[PDB]
Amino acid sequence: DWLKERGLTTVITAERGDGALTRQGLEEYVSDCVILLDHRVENQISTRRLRI
Amino acid sequence: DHGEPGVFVTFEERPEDIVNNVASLGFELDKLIEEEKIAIEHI
Repeated sequence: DWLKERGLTTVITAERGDGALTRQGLEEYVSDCVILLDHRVENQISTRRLRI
Repeated sequence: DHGEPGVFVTFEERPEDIVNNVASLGFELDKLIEEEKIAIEHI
């Protein structure tokens, strides 16, 4: 809210780890736009995929 | 449409965030907010 008040566009980086969409599991509910990045191995080839 | 006024309670985002969210849908919430046809409370 301090950044928002000052009129600043914020971007944050978080980790998943074992699972879920965030490490803590709840930062997704304390943001406005969540994007998930993946580097999944199918068979033996990896295809990087991004989701909104 | 159905003539039943409403109240909104938000425990996360500020009311202006919801207002801007629905701005694109043509819902035009601020109009209702100040017309007292709907209410908002931020906690």
